[PDB]
Amino acid sequence: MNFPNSTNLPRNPSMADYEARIFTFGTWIYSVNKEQLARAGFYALGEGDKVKCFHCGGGLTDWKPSEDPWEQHAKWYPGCKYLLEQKGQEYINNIHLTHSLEECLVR
Ligand SMILES: C[C@@H]1CN(CC(=O)N2CC(C)(C)c3ccc(Cl)cc32)CC[NH2+]1
Ligand SMILES: [Zn+2]
Repeated sequence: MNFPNSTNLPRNPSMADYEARIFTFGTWIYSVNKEQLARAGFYALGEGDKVKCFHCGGGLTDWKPSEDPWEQHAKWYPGCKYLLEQKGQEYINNIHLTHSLEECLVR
């Protein structure tokens, strides 16, 4: 799927600005909020609700209403330096602990 970028350098520097990312969405009908997505580092690919992080390059798709941009970012791309910068490690840990412990109660 292409390896995640874990350096301090963004994979897509043209999408480093909040403003730049916001334009990629256009009119956006999806359950998940475009400004929250842009804030969490994501820009739209024009492939349904598929987004990529400007920094790690990590892709996310098929957004349910209960799925948070930042939480998903941490879930699937925990090495992302943008994520670490914006949210910090104690946020990242709680959210991993949370999804792991969720992946117990159902079974
Ligand atoms: C918002 C959530 C995202 N979920 C995971 C997802 O969408 N993944 C995780 C994976 C690393 C396999 C991946 C690779 C490329 C793309 Cl484009 C997406 C995804 C699915 C439910 N909705
Ligand atoms: Zn990222």
